Amino acid sequence: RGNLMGKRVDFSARTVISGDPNLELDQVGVPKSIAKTLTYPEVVTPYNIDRLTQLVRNGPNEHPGAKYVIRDSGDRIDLRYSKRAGDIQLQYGWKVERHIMDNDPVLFNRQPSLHKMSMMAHRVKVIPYSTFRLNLSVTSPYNADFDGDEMNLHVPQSEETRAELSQLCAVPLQIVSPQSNKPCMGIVQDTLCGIRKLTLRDTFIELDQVLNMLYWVPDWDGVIPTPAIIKPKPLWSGKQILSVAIPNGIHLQRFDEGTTLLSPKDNGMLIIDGQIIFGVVEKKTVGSSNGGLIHVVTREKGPQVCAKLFGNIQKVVNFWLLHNGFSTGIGDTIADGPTMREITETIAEAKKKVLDVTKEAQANLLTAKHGMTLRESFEDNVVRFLNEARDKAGRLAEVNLKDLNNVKQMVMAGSKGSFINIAQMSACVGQQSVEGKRIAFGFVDRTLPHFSKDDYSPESKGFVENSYLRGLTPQEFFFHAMGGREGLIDTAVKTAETGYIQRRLVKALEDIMVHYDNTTRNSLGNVIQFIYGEDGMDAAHIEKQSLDTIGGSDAAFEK
Amino acid sequence: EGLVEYIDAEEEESILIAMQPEDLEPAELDVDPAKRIRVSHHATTFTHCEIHPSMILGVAASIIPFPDHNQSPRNTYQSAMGKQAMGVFLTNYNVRMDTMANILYYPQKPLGTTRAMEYLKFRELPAGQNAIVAIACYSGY
Amino acid sequence: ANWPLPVNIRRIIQNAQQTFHIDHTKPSDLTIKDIVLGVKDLQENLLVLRGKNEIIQNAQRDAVTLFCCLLRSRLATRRVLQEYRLTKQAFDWVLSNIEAQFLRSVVHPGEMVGVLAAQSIGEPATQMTLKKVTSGVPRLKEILNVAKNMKTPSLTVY
Amino acid sequence: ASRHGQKGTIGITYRREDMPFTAEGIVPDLIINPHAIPSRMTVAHLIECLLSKVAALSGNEGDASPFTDITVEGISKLLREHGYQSRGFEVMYNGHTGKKLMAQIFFGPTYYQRLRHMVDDKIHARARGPMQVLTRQPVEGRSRDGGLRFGEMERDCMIAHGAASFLKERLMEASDAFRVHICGICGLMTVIAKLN
Amino acid sequence: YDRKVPSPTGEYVKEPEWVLETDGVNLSEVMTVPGIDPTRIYTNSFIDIMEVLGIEAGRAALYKEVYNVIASDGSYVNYRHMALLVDVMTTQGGLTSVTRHGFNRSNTGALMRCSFEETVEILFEAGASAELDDCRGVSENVILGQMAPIGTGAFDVMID
Amino acid sequence: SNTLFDDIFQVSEVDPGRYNKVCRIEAASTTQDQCKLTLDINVELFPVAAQDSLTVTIASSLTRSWRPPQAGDRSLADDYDYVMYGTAYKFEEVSKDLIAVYYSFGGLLMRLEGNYRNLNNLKQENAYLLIRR
Amino acid sequence: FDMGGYFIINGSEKVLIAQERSAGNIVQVFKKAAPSPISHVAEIRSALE
Amino acid sequence: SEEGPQVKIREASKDNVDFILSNVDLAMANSLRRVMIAEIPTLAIDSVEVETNTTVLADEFIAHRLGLIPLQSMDIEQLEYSRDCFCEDHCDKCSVVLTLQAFGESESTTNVYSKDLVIVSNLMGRNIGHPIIQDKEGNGVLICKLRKGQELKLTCVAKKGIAKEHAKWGPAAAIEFEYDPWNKLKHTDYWYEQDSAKEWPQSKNCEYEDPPNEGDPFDYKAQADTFYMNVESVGSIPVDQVVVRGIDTLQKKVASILLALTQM
Amino acid sequence: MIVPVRCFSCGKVVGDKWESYLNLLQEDELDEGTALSRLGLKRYCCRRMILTHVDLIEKFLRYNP
Amino acid sequence: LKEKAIPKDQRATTPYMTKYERARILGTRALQISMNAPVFVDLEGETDPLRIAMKELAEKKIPLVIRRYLPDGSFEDWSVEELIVD
Amino acid sequence: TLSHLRRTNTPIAKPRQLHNTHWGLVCPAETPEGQACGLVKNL
Amino acid sequence: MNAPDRFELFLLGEGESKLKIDPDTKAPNAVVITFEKEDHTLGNLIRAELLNDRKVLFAAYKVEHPFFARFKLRIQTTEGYDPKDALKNACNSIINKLGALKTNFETEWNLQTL
RNA sequence: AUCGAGAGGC
Ligand SMILES: [Mg+2]
Ligand SMILES: [Zn+2]
Ligand SMILES: [Zn+2]
Ligand SMILES: [Zn+2]
Repeated sequence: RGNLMGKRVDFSARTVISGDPNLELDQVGVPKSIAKTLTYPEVVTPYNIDRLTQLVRNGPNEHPGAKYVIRDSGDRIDLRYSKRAGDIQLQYGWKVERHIMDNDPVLFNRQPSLHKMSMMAHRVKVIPYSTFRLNLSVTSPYNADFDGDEMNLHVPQSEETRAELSQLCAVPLQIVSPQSNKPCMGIVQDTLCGIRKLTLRDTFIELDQVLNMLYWVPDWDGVIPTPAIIKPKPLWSGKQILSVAIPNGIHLQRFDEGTTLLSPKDNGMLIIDGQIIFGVVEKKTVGSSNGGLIHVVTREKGPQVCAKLFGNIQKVVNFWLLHNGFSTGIGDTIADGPTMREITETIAEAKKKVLDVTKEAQANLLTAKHGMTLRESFEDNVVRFLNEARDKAGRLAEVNLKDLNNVKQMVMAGSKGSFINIAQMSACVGQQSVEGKRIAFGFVDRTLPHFSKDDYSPESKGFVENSYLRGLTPQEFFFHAMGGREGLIDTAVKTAETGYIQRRLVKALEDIMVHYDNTTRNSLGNVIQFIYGEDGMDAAHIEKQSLDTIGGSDAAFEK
Repeated sequence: EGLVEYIDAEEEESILIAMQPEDLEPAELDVDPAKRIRVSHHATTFTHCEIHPSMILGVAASIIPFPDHNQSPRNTYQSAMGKQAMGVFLTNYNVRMDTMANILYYPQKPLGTTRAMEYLKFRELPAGQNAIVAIACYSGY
Repeated sequence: ANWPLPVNIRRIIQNAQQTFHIDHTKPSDLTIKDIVLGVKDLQENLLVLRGKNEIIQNAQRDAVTLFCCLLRSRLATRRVLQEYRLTKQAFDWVLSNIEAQFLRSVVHPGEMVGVLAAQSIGEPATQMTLKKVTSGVPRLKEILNVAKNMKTPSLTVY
Repeated sequence: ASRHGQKGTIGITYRREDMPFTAEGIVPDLIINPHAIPSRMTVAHLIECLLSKVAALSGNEGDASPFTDITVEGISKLLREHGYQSRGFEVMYNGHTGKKLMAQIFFGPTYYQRLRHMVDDKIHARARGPMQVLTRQPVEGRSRDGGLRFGEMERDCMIAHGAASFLKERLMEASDAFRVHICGICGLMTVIAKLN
Repeated sequence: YDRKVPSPTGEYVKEPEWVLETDGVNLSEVMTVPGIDPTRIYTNSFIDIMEVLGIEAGRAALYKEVYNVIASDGSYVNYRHMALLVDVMTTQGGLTSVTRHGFNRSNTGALMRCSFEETVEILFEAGASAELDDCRGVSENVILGQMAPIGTGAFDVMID
Repeated sequence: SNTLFDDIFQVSEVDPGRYNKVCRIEAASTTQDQCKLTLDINVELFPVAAQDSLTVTIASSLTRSWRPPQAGDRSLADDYDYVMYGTAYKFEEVSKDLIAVYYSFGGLLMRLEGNYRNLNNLKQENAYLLIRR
Repeated sequence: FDMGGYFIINGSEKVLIAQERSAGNIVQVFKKAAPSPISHVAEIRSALE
Repeated sequence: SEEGPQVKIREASKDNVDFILSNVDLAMANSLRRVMIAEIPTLAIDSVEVETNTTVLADEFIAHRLGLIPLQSMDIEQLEYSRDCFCEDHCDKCSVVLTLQAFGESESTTNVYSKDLVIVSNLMGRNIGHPIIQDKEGNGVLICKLRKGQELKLTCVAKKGIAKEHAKWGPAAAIEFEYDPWNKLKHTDYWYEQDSAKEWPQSKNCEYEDPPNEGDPFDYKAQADTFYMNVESVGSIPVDQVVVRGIDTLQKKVASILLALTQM
Repeated sequence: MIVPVRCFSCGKVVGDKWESYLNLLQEDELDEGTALSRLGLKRYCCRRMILTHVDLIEKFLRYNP
Repeated sequence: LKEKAIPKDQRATTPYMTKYERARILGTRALQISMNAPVFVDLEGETDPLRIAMKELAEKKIPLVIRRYLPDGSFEDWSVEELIVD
Repeated sequence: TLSHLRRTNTPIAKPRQLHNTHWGLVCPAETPEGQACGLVKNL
Repeated sequence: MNAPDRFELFLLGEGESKLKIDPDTKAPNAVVITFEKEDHTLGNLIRAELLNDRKVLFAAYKVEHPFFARFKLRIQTTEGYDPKDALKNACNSIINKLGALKTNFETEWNLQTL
């Protein structure tokens, strides 16, 4: 398991990672020193010899360079310590261990290797600083983050090996995931929020901004688009300049909520021939979602156009965001005083419900539903009441939150944020749960020594009325800490359990491949399935299709 | 003098505690909405009152600013980070010869400190700098 | 109505409308015979297996059945002439594009489907984290280890 | 890292002219994304920004102690007394252009920590290198200038791509390829070979 | 349970229906009981469905539970992968565990077998049983350090 | 090369749809009861107050890279105070013998319904819109 | 500022870590598993002082 | 006076000058600010060699501190970049050589202020290399503290430089930039809880510009030609010379571009 | 360890201020903010450098060698 | 054993080149080009062996046969010219 | 330094979870994420 | 360890011209100039002054990477009007404005008395 | 070389 299935390998590297908006998606920011260490064997040919000579002339310590040279006899020549680094004459058929150079095939990997996507071919981009550098859109397949995550790079050593990396393992090829029949990678974080803000109808961009934005697109035609508004002042919608990034011949239709063709909300998306007609770009439009723009461009235009599309969208949207700006503060978490008073009276009404149900239980008047303990029924009622109170207060806060509030804007774009975050940050974090129920009495008939015995009130049982802004009370803090401790324990255990599950799954199905007869088989030859997937189709090619015949009235079907 | 006692976990089961001294006060409306909602204790016959609730936290947690306003896992993470944080570990470092030692050029006392920090000596021997920080989208890096 | 199958008819239809610049007011150039017989011939043209023997031919027909239902639904003579006006050229182009895309969509021999399947189940499981039913990772462990005794056996009665 | 669980690394270093600036000319020492904030609910980080600003202008300390009845509204009242917006938002101008930033930016002093993790120690690269004797495989660790492990899980990942030649070169020529002599009748490497 | 059923006009319409859920499973007895539809009855336990309704029903139930596990988180996996795992368990007569006992026990190559678990016991029994490894399996070639019959290695290449 | 359509409308209502700079406008053609117009308009460039009556025109021209119009030496084709460029997304029949045309001026959305414009306002990439107070 | 609490062995400052353990001479009743011959068990951990 | 950019200096001092940069385009204001921050040359220590160090602080700490110390650079244009002169390592027209020596004779702690630094190099009659002293006491920046029995001796070679190579060579501390105080251009969208006006404090510069009138519409054509600035100097170069030398450095860059075209 | 020469944010020299600031607090019992205002530091970025500083030089001096 | 070969007639394997097939053919051709082998396509500004192999694939000039293998052991041979690339 | 000098290790039916009896006798937050989370706690 | 020397930001390297002029492909009367060892300071001013000229149709500067001190200016002008001439006129206008600013500021400062 | 401990990521 440790020396044959896996082994330490030469020509490997590891480094902390950071992300470059200006780096291309397939490119990887290999640091210069790492390239100086890593060598690829290149046989001298009439086509390359000149460069090779200069490389050997340039030397191992400065890149582009070479560390060693191999003769036909095979005696290595170490350029670092040799009297002959200068006089070398390269006879044909000799080998040069050249440094790793720009636009070379490499492999980039993150150590939880749960995916074919987790190890992907990348193009070398030698860079000054010491960090490995990668595009934002490539984070999702690796699940990488820039908190300090380290990543590994492996250098192919033969032309066939390089060909396999480039022709099968390349980032563009894996853009559509065979799993989940949807793209792996999409627009994330600042690009997403900025794309929403730019696509808004109110967003307009002047000729200076438009001009520099147009230049920022690498494959720009050189034709300035006709302004959306021409008379009072020449003005361009953000949708127009964004369209400049969209390749021609791309059509997208999406209807959500009240998506009238008039679309007052600016909801839904309509794109014709690489131009956007109406809508606001968000995660569903521009993310890894099925039916996403990435899916369409990968399927019609090709993978390379889609990778360049990632790059161009990032460049334009990042420029506009950089000059528009974005921020998040406490005032985003703060909600209106009237809204706060309505939230607190909502919580109080839930408390009144709990007290009345408790008193009815004390009178034994309550009737247990079939199949549950009377105490079980009491717990279910109280838990549901408090959860509903928390959700209602959060929804009240969401209504109060303005369109200017930045947490709302992140939610609308979908980069980060959720309803629960606003609810806990502004209105009520809620009731914590340990092992399934409300907090138990570790002490005798009391959850904490400060509480009286035999108290099942929400305060005793771990419901935290206060919000994070409002400030947790001591008892609330302890109960919250208990819940968080359970969360961390579950995380630590779940990772190990899932690792075992994945290893057993892989070991069971490792032999399974589609043979030339299309029969799914193993080494013994036993046929697991005669046609792979029962249709013999690759799932990345597969997309959602609507079958109109199955649905509808017989009269409508006839008509 | 008997003004204070030492109570273990098993002896606690018999005792009833109040978080605030102000809890043991006569009870009689208009309150600041921003102040955290505190439940009326609805209890009497207190044996004891807690010295300070913040005493439940450890040394690393007492470094954390406003932990009552943050979710617990983040507080745990930071408590793990203070061990990683560089700073002036001791004054005799120049005299001492440790296998490895890291020390900030210009250590700075935090602008916002815990009361407990006084007994932690963190202000006397800090481990961070009060950097002027902007939360913004800029250049995408 | 919505299920995952190869080839997107909607995009092909819009691509035909844009590429050949169809105008709706002009009547079509397509005889009904052409539309119907071409749909049938295209059904004969989408191939997953090549064998001469009848069991392989039946396997091919069985494999392509649902896709052929989708084609017949979307390539309906009333729709092809009314819902989206289609000149003859556009309809032949649609047939050619559908066949080419379908041929591209077939799994390549030599793909390691088992390793990919194991990885494809494993990755979402790592994401799973959190009303009395065994669920999530414990349920998955029970399912994979063919657990004789289950924490939450249950019977739904219809 | 910040005091509220906000880990991070330097993506880039920017000179003062390139950095955004307030009307006072104050330039941020550090830039953090808003996006990291909503998911982790680290409100106290924001509160600390506000309170540290008020303390720096006041010349008095800031009480960040737990279970203290200090309200965001009151600290904001003090900040407004000092002539800044209550929530700490500050009008900022792009350094590259001088154009006003459309979004007012959360600006404030916040305590930050330099963690023990620095890149140049982490950086490692081997190419050809020393080999452990028993396995004939590469040695382990940066300190020994070792070779990174190609995990069996990573090998499965490679199998998913089908790059058999890359896997063989990684697992034979890169690590521990060796030539042995066998006899069919033995079936084992019992052969004694005098090569020269 | 709300259900979708064809209306006489043909459009699918809501069909609310009372449905029972039981703590235990004795399926062989339950289906014969009157007042129920024996066709639609479902047991969450695959083994009881397999013993009562044959192996094919067990395969369907195996898939159904795996799909429910994926769907609770909202995650989606294509039918082919989950199906493939279900087949790997179902094809060899009965449900075969993904454990040492079960899938690892097979006529599969001894080196591939030893790679998972119980390595030395498998190798010892192979020595005693005089098993001969075809070396068709991938793990055998990885141990052999030879290009696996995988992807690019599936087809031999020769001059024209 | 010539004007495709012209009319004079009176605004039924103006609605700021969660936008500070853009208001949706719904208007009825004066002198015609069969023609209605909805249109998203930047109010800051051109204030569009309710109960005002505005002249509206749609022309095919008056492509190559846009250029600033010298010092106005190139002849303005616009006495009107407000002008936009857009492409029509959909053409629909509200009822038989009654047409409706959907235009998009880079995101600001217009709908125009009547039966008169059978021979003009054909589906085209170019449709300049010109509004006079 | 140094507070001690550590030993110096071979010049290395080694600190003793506290170990948690269940108290002796405490009597506790523990329900046996449902599939077990015996229903309940009462356990005491007797150690001299 | 002359047509073009017009300035009106509201208040002035040797450290702070405050003016209104009327009738200029924004790009010029931004570029001038960047040049002032970075591009103006100044003299600062780029080499320290320590013969004796008994101080508790390490040598590199003190070298960084010495680099930060401000020194007079009025005649720095007469001084020549060490990378621009032919000196083997340094010479008198390129470098200014200083030495520092201090012993803790006093039982009390002896401080090392920047006034203790002295010049070994030959000045050749340029106002160069004198440490800036603004303290009322006349003592300089406190470089180090020395107990009795402790001494430090070193030599510092100060060189001409630009802030883009290191922040020490920067001549300006904090430049204040404001335009459109009433936000008539609407260049920023205010973030308001209830009302922007009460929440956002008034700028002082707001009084100079005429207040907005609610009735009038937004002027789309309007662009900002009036800018309000305040320039602060560390004292190595006076404020007036700081702004003028920034102007001249920017125009020199532009002229170099023109000359490069002519060569091409 | 010792008072920074200049604020990291502005670059304004702060090395002149420290001693005076201390004496200003002791001589006239000033409030720390008022002392900062008299010392010419009116921006919180430069103010933090004097408030947050803990002069660890003094302990280092006390060690005899 | 002996002559366990499918006739070229009645071959049922996919006429289209598999991704792995193209990749291995291109890699082998790139290797031989890199080791001083003759090139059967005119080159217009190409020095990379892989780019030469791709151009040759467009020409269909690469002489090689892909031997598709079947679980029964019977082998079907398709020349690069016969195979269809898309 | 201080946290190491005030640390407990429990060698090893729910030890990891924070217990109500752990109120004021150990820190709720301080614990190492990983295999030993909850097993090792600080006073 | 890997960091570039700071002098590269303002010192021209070996074999590097300050300006390199290349015609735009697929765009008429357009040129892309690579300003080496220069920053936003120069590019923004050049672009704005170019915009003030009526003949210039396109003027934009892009910083291909924040790491490297280079910026690209693309210029499109009317036919018969050389973009190089437009650049020269814009730069010279900038210089004249800077000189006028210097003189006016000198006057104002000499009036100032403190 | 073993053993042991501590930290980093998901
Ligand atoms: Mg991470
Ligand atoms: Zn033998
Ligand atoms: Zn010299
Ligand atoms: Zn400052």
